Amino acid sequence: AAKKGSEQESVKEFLAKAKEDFLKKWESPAQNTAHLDQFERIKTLGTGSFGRVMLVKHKETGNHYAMKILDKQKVVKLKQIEHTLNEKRILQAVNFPFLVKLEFSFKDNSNLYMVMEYVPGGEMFSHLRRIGRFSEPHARFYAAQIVLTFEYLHSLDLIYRDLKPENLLIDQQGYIQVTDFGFAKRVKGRTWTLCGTPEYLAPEIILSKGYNKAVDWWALGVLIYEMAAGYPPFFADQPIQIYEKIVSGKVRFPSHFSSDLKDLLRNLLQVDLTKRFGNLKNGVNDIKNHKWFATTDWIAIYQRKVEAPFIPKFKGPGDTSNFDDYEEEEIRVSINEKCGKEFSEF
Amino acid sequence: TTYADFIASGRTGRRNAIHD
Ligand SMILES: O=c1[nH]nc(Cl)c2ccccc12
Repeated sequence: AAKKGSEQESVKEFLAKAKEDFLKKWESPAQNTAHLDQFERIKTLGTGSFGRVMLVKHKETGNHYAMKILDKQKVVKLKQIEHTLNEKRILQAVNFPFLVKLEFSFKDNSNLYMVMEYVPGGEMFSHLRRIGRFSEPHARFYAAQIVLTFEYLHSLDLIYRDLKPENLLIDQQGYIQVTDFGFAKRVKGRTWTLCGTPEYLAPEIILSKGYNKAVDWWALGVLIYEMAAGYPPFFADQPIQIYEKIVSGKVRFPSHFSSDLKDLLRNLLQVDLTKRFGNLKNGVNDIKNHKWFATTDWIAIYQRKVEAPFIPKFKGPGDTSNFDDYEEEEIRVSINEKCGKEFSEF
Repeated sequence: TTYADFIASGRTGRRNAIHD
């Protein structure tokens, strides 16, 4: 994990080129690259606090996309203006196999719109709950992709802050694509916002301590645990009870967990920041070189050359069988511009 | 079992983000 040879220099090279590309787009964001009327709206794929994600068809090309719709007035009420500007500014600038791609963004009088690649395989969440739990080899396959994605994001000074099965879509190759950057932030040093999902919050977030990218690595610990066990390491009926468990410093593992998996998780679910994997001198390499990942070929994973655990069912284009059904609601566009100043850079 | 306790809990559905 401490070794610095040829392999680590190839990674550096890749990340250096990646940052060059990202910074150009970060400093000069794309804006207003489509219009609502260019899309045929088909069906709701999911919902959040500010609006919904809908399956759409682009009229001029016939391509399907997933269009995230945010109501500007609701974003303001929830005090998510800056977070929403973060989300779009970051998404239009990044480029990685395991991140859902932003194809277009635009806004009208009422709403903000981010048109993303449609990932037809559904949420990992759906598959995980249905099958109960993943085998360790299957969990490892998914986990490896998140490790590389965080290595990428963190190198760009980005923190992701909402890792969970709900935000991981399975594509037609059986690989993961991360969605929802609503809490992603570019920060060098410390930040303090209380955000995320209760089950996945690191101790330092709960205790209002000021934190950094180490919270993403704690969250990876929670994700791997939930994938392999079928339930989270800290769960209860109410968030407050979940937080008490998270800060207690105690964690129990299923008896079927291998000793290697348990060791990795004890190092990720580490309340002590000076001891948490991903946050030490060796950085992500403590994770990449852990025995649990000994069979993982990181390059082959990135190149999508490794055989996936499963390929989602596919009944032609536009099929949404892998997604739950949601109550449909008509998109209304006011005749007056709302919150123009607040979202001017969007 | 821990699994049974989870399945009987109120948080087996999609979990919302929090914000303060
Ligand atoms: O297929 C999708 N692509 N992109 C996103 Cl953000 C998304 C979000 C929720 C549900 C589906 C999708």
